[PDB]
Amino acid sequence: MQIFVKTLTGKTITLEVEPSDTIENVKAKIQDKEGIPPDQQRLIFAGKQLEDGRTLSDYNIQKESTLHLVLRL
Amino acid sequence: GIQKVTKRLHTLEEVNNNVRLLSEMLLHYSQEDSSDGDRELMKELFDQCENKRRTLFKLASETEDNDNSLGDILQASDNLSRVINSYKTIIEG
Repeated sequence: MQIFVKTLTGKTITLEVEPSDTIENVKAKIQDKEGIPPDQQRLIFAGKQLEDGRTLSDYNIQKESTLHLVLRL
Repeated sequence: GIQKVTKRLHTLEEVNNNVRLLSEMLLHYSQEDSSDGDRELMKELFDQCENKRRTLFKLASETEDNDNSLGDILQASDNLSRVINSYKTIIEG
């Protein structure tokens, strides 16, 4: 499955994940593209943040669904 | 003149962006129903919101009888404010 991750600055990174993929990897997956340590990421789908011990099927993320990435300075 | 038009729209995208992601979190925001990082983030998006709204004032303050530019600058600022007060309430309620 293919999802997106729009940030505030503008960068619209495009990812490859499994509907029931853990946010743990999702992040390191973004990390593998943009190089941003996970311990400094923040995903937001439907006005809500996405904890680590969960997946995508836990937040229900269709194919080609957009996620918001913000950085915790 | 060249890409100063983009560098512009680029700041606008950022403004509307937040105004978007903040009112999104407010919508799914309930007292008991919500986490610590969930809301706190909002309150953080909130801080950065007051700022850009402030920047939009600086770019305003540097415009002489210019069409759109101001209209567009003041418009975004206007949602920024709307969302700022919006947040104020929703969080306090």
